[PDB]
Amino acid sequence: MRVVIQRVKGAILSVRLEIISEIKNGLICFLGIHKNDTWEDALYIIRKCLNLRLWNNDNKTWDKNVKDLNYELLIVSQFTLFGNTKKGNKPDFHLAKEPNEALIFYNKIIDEFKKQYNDDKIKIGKFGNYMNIDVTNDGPVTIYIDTHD
Amino acid sequence: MRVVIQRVKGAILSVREKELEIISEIKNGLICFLGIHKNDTWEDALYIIRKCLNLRLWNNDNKTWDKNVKDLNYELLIVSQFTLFGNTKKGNKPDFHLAKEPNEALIFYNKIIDEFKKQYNDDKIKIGKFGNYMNIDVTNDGPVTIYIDTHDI
Repeated sequence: MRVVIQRVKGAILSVRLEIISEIKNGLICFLGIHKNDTWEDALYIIRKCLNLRLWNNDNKTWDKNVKDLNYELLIVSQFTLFGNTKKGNKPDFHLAKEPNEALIFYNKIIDEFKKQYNDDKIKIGKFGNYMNIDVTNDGPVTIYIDTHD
Repeated sequence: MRVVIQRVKGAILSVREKELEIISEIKNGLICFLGIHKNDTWEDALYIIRKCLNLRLWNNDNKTWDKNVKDLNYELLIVSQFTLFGNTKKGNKPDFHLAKEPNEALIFYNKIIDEFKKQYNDDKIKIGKFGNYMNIDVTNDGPVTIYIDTHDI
């Protein structure tokens, strides 16, 4: 899996526009699922989203994680991350896991986010639908992880 | 050189005695979080500018992934993000050692912002305060996120 993590003072997620998700402080995570991802790839991403110290605490920097501060996470499935753009200007999403197997895997990723942190702290979107997300980028702080490293 | 490109309806950048001021605003376009590696050559910058300016990340009436930023007459907001070279292999605390030392990073970033203006419309590129802490409200349009590391290419 690939993931883009941004630190936010809040995010509102709307669909065709109907609001359907909100978070106050915390993390928006754009999670791409690769065609050959093992439940291991999931784990590494979950375990990194939840434990990464991305907030300052008094006079320390990079000290506190999203759990520590009782913050929330908005998880959005983002296949366009496997958009190879190395050859020509038309992104090529061949590496990206197919929408159906994707949805089931992504769901298991949400279950686990809940098991590890908290049922009420994991917010999602509507998988495979056009979404509008207002994101209050705090910093901003963007973290990239490709779990093939 | 690394960039995260998220497609947007608009984005409003603000800096910080106490609370915020909007210094940058774009409507329909791209926001580009641009991290600069310590060993980045100008050719790494060129690929970044090119792809940002040329990738077809917009559907076009009946056709998908077809129109780029300039075709639609759109804007860019170019924000330096060293955190992109945050190394999260080690532990839970990220070390950015691979990022470019902020004094020369700033030199490079402006050269880039020029080249951005040069290679498109110069009045179509907005930025943020290099050094500083920022607040960016972003209407993500999809969302559509695109990652590029020039060191792959």
